[PDB]
Amino acid sequence: YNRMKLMIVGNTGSGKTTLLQQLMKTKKSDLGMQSATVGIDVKDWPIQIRDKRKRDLVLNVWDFAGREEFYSTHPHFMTQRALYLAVYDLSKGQAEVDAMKPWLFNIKARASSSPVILVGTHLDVSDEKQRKACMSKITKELLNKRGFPAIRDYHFVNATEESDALAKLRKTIINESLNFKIRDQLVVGQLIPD
Ligand SMILES: Nc1nc2c(ncn2[C@@H]2O[C@H](COP(=O)(O)OP(=O)(O)O)[C@@H](O)[C@H]2O)c(=O)[nH]1
Repeated sequence: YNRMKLMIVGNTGSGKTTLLQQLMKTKKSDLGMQSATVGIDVKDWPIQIRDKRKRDLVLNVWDFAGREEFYSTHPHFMTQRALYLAVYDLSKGQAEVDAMKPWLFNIKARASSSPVILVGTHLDVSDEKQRKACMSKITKELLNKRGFPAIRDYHFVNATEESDALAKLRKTIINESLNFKIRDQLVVGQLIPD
């Protein structure tokens, strides 16, 4: 079972599908313009982990928008068994990123031991000063008294076309999805009889 279980903290307009279509990418005259909504779904995406076996690990993340539509049930999907992704753009990185605190705390309430990584999508939405304005605020409020740890990492991406920033996104995923284990867990990709 070479699959990682995950959940997203973000909302419509951040750009998660924008990133994904250039990760979990297809052919010509298929993928197009992006939109957003709220409901419950999930997406399966391979991670290029090893130089001799790149195709061996896959992410499976639950997709929903950070609205009361999911938030009211969100506390019941919480577990150390899930890894978390956070997706905001580079304007939101300063202005709205903050929106996930009530979600992060539901995660915390069960386990804050599992990592969360924040990606700043739509890098080009903001200028260098604003991008730094986001970064320089986010990375200062990360750790606290009540048990919420600092984010494990962060990355900024231009997501609408083929992109090296997505390659960097992937590199980040490769490391965290490889380095993180829940106790000395059997690697999920092992002979585990369901
Ligand atoms: N052109 C452009 N659109 C973006 C970008 N990032 C975010 N958006 C928009 O944000 C929306 C995607 O929202 P999403 O994060 O996937 O929310 P979800 O429906 O809850 O998963 C789409 O309308 C995208 O066009 C970007 O890189 N540039």
